[PDB]
Amino acid sequence: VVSHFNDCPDSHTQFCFHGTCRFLVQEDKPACVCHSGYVGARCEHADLLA
Repeated sequence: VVSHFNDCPDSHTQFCFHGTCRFLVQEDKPACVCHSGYVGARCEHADLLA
């Protein structure tokens, strides 16, 4: 934890689109900070009243 979670290389980690992901390597898992005013697991739905 923290160690191998880094800052996602955004080629594949398109698990999120507009999502500044932390690529949890020990889990092989992208998990995302959706950009300011977006929602979604894939951080693609602008949250209208965003």
